[PDB]
Amino acid sequence: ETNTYDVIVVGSGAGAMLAAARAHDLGLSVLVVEKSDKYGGTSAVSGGAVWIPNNSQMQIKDSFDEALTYLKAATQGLVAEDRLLAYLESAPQMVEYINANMTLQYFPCHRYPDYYQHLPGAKPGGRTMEPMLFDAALLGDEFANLRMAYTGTLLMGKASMTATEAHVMLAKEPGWMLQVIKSLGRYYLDLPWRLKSRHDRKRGLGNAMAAGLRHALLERKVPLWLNTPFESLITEGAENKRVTGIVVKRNGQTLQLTARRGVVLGAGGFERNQQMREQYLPKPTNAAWSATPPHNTGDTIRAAMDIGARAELMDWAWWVPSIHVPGEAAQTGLFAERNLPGCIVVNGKGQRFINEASPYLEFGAAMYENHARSGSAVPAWLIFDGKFRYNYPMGPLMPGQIQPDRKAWLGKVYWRDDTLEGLAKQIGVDAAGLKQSVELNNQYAQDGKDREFDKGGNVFDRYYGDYNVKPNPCLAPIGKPPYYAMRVDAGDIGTKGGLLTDKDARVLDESDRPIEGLYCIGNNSASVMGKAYPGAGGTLGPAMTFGFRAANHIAASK
Ligand SMILES: Cc1cc2nc3c(=O)[nH]c(=O)nc-3n(C[C@H](O)[C@H](O)[C@H](O)COP(=O)(O)OP(=O)(O)OC[C@H]3O[C@@H](n4cnc5c(N)ncnc54)[C@H](O)[C@@H]3O)c2cc1C
Ligand SMILES: C[C@]12C=CC(=O)C=C1CC[C@@H]1[C@@H]2CC[C@]2(C)C(=O)CC[C@@H]12
Ligand code: NA
Repeated sequence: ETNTYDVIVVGSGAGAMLAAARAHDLGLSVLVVEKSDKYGGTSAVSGGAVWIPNNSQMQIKDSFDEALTYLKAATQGLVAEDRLLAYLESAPQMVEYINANMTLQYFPCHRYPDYYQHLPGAKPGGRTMEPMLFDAALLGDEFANLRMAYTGTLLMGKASMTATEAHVMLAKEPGWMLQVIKSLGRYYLDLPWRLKSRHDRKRGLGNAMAAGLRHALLERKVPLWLNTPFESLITEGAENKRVTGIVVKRNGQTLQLTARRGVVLGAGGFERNQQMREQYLPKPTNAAWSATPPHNTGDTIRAAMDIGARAELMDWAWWVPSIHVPGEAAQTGLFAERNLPGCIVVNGKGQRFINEASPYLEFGAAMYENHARSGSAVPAWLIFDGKFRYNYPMGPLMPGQIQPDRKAWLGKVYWRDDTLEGLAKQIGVDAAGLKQSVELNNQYAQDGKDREFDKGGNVFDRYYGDYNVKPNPCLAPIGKPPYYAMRVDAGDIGTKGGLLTDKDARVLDESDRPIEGLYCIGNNSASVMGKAYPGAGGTLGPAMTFGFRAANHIAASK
């Protein structure tokens, strides 16, 4: 009895907690189990963005058929069409469900373009959605167990912002000053709270998402067991195995839990399991290069494959160029700052090989593609001058105008030299190649055309360029000492492949037969996006949308 529920959800990422709230609202008894001491997983440390074509809040026109054209073009037949149809059907319904039934609120990023402007059915903004700032005081004592935002996602490492509120500051648009004042203002004047916590009471981005979903579970009294890792599946049947529960380790020993209706695997990927990386991912591969929290070690993937579940796309990760920070367990991803004018990426021959403004997935893939030719692109090198340094952030580096060079970071987070030849030698890059790449950059910046990789050639690239810089907001000269290098690792925000599912998130065996009772969502599952990333929110949109469809399918089963 007391270890029996209709639905057991493994993991407390956004997909898992959404599925839990939805299953509850459809009249099912739910338990959530979380491996770690914190709820929210990678979701909590993310931008919290979801990619929702044809959402109700768009300021421009969109349609199911345009969104399907775009997804068919982006996924290149790797994904069952009925899963693409199901995503486009349910993604808007999942966000309307959040907005009508939770304190958490999503709204569109109106100016945030889809990542593939060259594909048919692309939109110039509005499909990407993000959370309103969320009031952590509504969590009471459960605030203590939230996986906390990386301090880089906060203003002066203190004040929570939305991507909308932020973007103004990174692009250097007019009014950014009042925003800084409004944000840090709110924080310091938050007095009853300032006295019990140095954390902003207001959470943004993935922290708003994870706080808001935790709050939804609290209102519904859905139990969430922390420090309670999944270990294995319970099955019945001689001929076709059905999943009837799980074994967890709870208060330090094994406990058998029964799921009458279904088990939802939302435990994330295997990015933190070096053996699984070496088994499946391209070499060289290193878990240390990941931007994720510590735990996604493929625990549910192994257990499901043990009972006949099929896996796909296991050779793909959600790549991001990433930066080692001393003392920090995760590397910092470079999501936006590469689009800024005056920085170039080179291999060990000092040659460019990628549009520096490339979406991060394609950037990672291009590092592996050039590494196979050159032998020196994983890691690769980011180069910029003292004007870039003064003006712009770059992962853990804040603009030099507000933060001077840290001695403890020299040769660890950045290399610095009075000359380009001097810098090249410190980082093992061909000086003549790097000089050639800088000379070409300076020519490109003059007439605003990158003749090799077309940096700034579309509205996605220019979104994170500098508004003030013309003709191309992504291109500026490199010529004012000192010169800086940063080591760009082939990082990730999770693995992309996983258990094969159908349109209702049911796990499929090697014969495409559903494993009765077993669902799988998020990076635990093979990506509905194939080898692509359609726009900001292309991992969390799918996690939450298939979580919604899983709960719906379980309830519709009676
Ligand atoms: C800085 C950053 C920004 C990002 N921004 C975005 C963005 O805005 N939008 C977007 O779409 N993607 C974004 N991503 C990627 C995104 O965060 C992930 O792809 C997504 O969170 C994966 O969700 P998930 O639910 O599969 O896993 P997670 O969110 O990581 O949740 C999995 C949970 O399962 C738990 N777990 C693991 N093993 C077990 C076990 N054995 N038993 C029980 N629990 C277990 C984990 O501890 C964890 O809490 C970002 C990533 C980072 C690092
Ligand atoms: C690019 C990104 C990541 C993956 C994804 O798919 C969706 C987003 C959108 C929000 C940004 C986030 C990364 C972190 C950013 C740059 C911030 O610190 C402020 C806005 C965030
Ligand atoms: Na934390």
